[PDB]
Amino acid sequence: ARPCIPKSFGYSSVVCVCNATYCDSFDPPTFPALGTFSRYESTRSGRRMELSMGPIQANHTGTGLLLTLQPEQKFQKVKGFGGAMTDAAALNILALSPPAQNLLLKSYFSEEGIGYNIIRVPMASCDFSIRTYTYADTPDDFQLHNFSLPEEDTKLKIPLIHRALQLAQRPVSLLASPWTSPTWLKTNGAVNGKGSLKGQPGDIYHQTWARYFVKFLDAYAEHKLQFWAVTAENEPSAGLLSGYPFQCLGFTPEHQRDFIARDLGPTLANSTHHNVRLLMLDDQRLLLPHWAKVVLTDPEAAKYVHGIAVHWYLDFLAPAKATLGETHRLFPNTMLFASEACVGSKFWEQSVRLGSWDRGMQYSHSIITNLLYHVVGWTDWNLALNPEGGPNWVRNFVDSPIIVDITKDTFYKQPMFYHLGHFSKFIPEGSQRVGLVASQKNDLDAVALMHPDGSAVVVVLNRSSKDVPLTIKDPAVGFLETISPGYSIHTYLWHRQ
Ligand SMILES: *[C@@H]1O[C@H](CO)[C@@H](O[C@@H]2O[C@H](CO)[C@@H](O)[C@H](O)[C@H]2NC(C)=O)[C@H](O)[C@H]1NC(C)=O
Ligand SMILES: *[C@@H]1O[C@H](CO)[C@@H](O)[C@H](O)[C@H]1NC(C)=O
Ligand SMILES: *[C@@H]1[C@H](O)[C@@H](O)[C@H](O)[C@@H](CN[N+]#N)[C@H]1O
Repeated sequence: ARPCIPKSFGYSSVVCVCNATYCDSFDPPTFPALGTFSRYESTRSGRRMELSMGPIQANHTGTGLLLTLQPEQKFQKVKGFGGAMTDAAALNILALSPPAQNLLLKSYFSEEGIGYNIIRVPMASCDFSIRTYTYADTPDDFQLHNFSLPEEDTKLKIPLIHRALQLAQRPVSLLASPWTSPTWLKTNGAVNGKGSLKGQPGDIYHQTWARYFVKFLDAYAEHKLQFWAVTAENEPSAGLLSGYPFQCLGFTPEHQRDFIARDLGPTLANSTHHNVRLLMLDDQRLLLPHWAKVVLTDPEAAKYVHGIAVHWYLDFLAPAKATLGETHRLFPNTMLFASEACVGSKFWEQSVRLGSWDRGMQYSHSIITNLLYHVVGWTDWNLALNPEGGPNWVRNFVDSPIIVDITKDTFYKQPMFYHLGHFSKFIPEGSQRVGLVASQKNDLDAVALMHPDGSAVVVVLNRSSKDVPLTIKDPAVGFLETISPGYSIHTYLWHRQ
């Protein structure tokens, strides 16, 4: 293990400072002996995923908070956790010296870090790019004879994805999302603003756009990268808005439905990439369940849709049950997956707030709410940004768990990094959420899961200032007596036999 080198930037908590020769890292994962539990703790006061162990007690008495495991109450199985390899993320990472690059990638993807097993890949340019480009900018190239990956893919994104996959012990899943089509496929002839595909589903514009997906997957496959899934479009609602400032492609739910049924579904199904999953929506959960009903009550569309991708704007609030809950109830066999989450969105908020414990708590609160409402995965936005929260060609700056200081050959691991880690490191793919009931009203957020091997994991977040004594009951083993300190997050792990 190497501990956090803490640094204050004058906000509520510290960042952990990493450079070419030093980064905080875990010892190789270990199992707690039966009758004992493992605790990982992070606190505003400065603890960063610190490991301790205690006994599981056969007996318990008290009037104190009891969380009871309900291991026979089984919910969703987990796909995984990770973040986005944007042009901005890749340019920042590759601006560090090679040894520093390796420590940053190890922080995210290694068992010595937090075990990310998802990477979201933009299909060409987004706002977290330093120029606008698509893979097919030659006007009216319906055959896509001038389709090609620029340097952003071949020199920045692809080599970093190879290196991330080399460092991971878990199999990593790639998720691809487009922001814009070529401008000659669009009613407005521009990468941004209000505009959809020209013509009607089934026509040459719609078929060229579907074939563009296959050309993307073919080009990544020539670089020995295979995708788990694609989304039908990043934030299709954005391209319906007049003056939308960055790359978008407008679809109504009806247009997405007919595009999937007539073009994208059949085209992927007839390709060598037929095993790639398609996720619909990839947008705000306020659009649910209406968007899911429009698309999935048409069997010609539904037979191609594996899942519903959702976006979180953490600065803002929204109701989970009415959106994620009702959607699961209508379409229980169509997985919900959180594909994008960001903080620092509002006009009056600093883009990057180095050492913000509040933004850490926003991430962990959001992941717990998602896991409590059937969501199988949770994908951060940019893996790394600069201290301004860029680069970003429209100055749409936001925060990132890792901030790169190129002038210092340094990177800072924010509280958000550790809040994400409390989930990503300890909830492997195939983990199943199970029931967890409180004996009394309490200020804590918690969720329980069982690993594929039958072991238990519980995450407990305390967003209050008050220490909360509590016991976790598992009927198979006994009682974990513990305390949730104010402004803390804990992960608890134990074997059940
Ligand atoms: C990278 O960070 C490490 C850890 O903070 C720095 O190593 C420390 O260097 C100082 C000053 O030389 C010593 O007082 C400490 O004993 C070192 N700590 C450890 C844990 O080794 C290192 O100097 C930094 N590298 C650069 C180029 O700034
Ligand atoms: C399209 O690609 C071909 C073959 O690489 C090339 O000769 C041609 O000039 C390209 N056209 C444009 C407009 O780039
Ligand atoms: C999600 C969106 O797809 C992405 O382009 C954007 O940068 C973030 C944060 N800011 N904004 N707008 C999300 O919207």
